[PDB]
Amino acid sequence: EEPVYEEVG
Amino acid sequence: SRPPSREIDYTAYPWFAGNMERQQTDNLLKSHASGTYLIRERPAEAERFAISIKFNDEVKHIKVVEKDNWIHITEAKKFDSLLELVEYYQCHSLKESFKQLDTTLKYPYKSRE
Repeated sequence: EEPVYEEVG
Repeated sequence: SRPPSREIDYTAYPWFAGNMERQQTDNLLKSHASGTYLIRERPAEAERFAISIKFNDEVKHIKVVEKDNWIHITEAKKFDSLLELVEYYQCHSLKESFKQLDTTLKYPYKSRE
């Protein structure tokens, strides 16, 4: 129940 | 006369998606090839817009953060509008922000059903 997405990291 | 500076429509573009679901985009892009990109809307708190791109049969997702009258998906640079953000990645590889990715915007989601 949380936004994963790609993200810069 | 020549300069079309009389109200710009972002929906007119083929890469402008509406209120699409997460599971949908996954299946929709599943049929599409690499290089396909799109931007959907989401009624979230910190995030307002949502971007998606296909690369090596992998549907990636990018969160869009819009605050202080500015738009930006990362926490380093800022943009004046979605257009500036899109055109930036449309020509420049995403590797700059996402080292894991190295693709760019070429074809929309509604290009060929």
